[PDB]
Amino acid sequence: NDLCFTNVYADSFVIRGDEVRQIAPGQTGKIADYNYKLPDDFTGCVIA
Amino acid sequence: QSLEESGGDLVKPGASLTLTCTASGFTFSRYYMSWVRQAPGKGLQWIGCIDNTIDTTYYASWAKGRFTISKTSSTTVTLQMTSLSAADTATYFCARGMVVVDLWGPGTLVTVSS
Amino acid sequence: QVLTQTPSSVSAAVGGTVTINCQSSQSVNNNDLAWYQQKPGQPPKLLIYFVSTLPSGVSSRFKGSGSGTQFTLTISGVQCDDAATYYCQGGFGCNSGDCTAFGGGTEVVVKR
Amino acid sequence: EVFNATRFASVYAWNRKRISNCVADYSVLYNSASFSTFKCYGVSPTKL
Amino acid sequence: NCTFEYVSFKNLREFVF
Amino acid sequence: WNSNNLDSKVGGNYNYLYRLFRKSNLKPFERDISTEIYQAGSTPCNGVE
Repeated sequence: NDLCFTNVYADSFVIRGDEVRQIAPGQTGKIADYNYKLPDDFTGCVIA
Repeated sequence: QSLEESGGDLVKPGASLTLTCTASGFTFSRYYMSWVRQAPGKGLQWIGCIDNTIDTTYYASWAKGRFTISKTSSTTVTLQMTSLSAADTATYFCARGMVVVDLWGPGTLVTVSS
Repeated sequence: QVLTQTPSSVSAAVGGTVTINCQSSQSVNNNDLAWYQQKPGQPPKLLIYFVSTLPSGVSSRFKGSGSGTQFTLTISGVQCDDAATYYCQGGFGCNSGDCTAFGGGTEVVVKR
Repeated sequence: EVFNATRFASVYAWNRKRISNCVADYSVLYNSASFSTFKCYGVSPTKL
Repeated sequence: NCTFEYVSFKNLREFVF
Repeated sequence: WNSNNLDSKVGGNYNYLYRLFRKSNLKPFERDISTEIYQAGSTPCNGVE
């Protein structure tokens, strides 16, 4: 609540329960390598 | 002047493993070092390297974030691995130098199987 | 960043001169090419570094030529003990095309 | 006093004595032929 | 273990520490 | 600039040297080539070693 940013990007999708761990930055797997990949320097929050 | 590796064993895929090469007769604070792998039926490829000032940044592009190199003390450098796969089976040699190398250790193979 | 070892396989005789070509996709950093002979089951030993400079304690038979993008190794002769794969270790201006790279193998067989 | 000890301990059971609140003269000890080995690391003999 | 050592109502003994 | 390609050599490049011990400091732009043996402590070494 104390930070200012130029822009914010929100991405929405549907995955099953055990694939949520792949949404952390730098993670691997079928979802992380073929569907949605995040930078190791990701700055944000992952909500599910 | 010799180097010796340790930590090669059978480990299931997806589990972390620790490797270590130790320097005998000299300290890993003057001589450059590198970490390399050679598959039994494939060419040789390098992963990481760090010596003197912080030099860990230089990593292989394919290695990505699952590869890290750090020297626990002056004479021993440890290698940490994550997300093991069947394509990661190779022989691990502790190289001595970035672009030019003098002598390496015998090499400890790290096979991955379930 | 990947260096091509053309030809991949080289055959030569004991008294026959040996040549090999290692091409780099990008220009190397200030002549940082190296060459190592990898005997089976053992890590490679240095034979030639910085294209042509000879290390101390090696035989006077390996001479290197070329600079920039194209380089080559020339060996005057073989004593039947140089049957090993050669890797041209290509140093790069780092943070461009990885930080350094290794090429493919080039083993030399001797027909007897 | 440490050098004048009649008996010295073994290397595995090495003795240790803390020394403080005293004025130490090292130049006399350093310039002695009775000492076969005298090597200083991280400090100069003249600056001792 | 000891690290340091030292060996050295008509009366009022004032002190500061 | 980096000059690895020529100056450095395997087994020890001992061509260039430096003065590990000097009796005093250095005046700027002064070149010393005396290379004379230096004694420390009680300076008793009037000979070679």
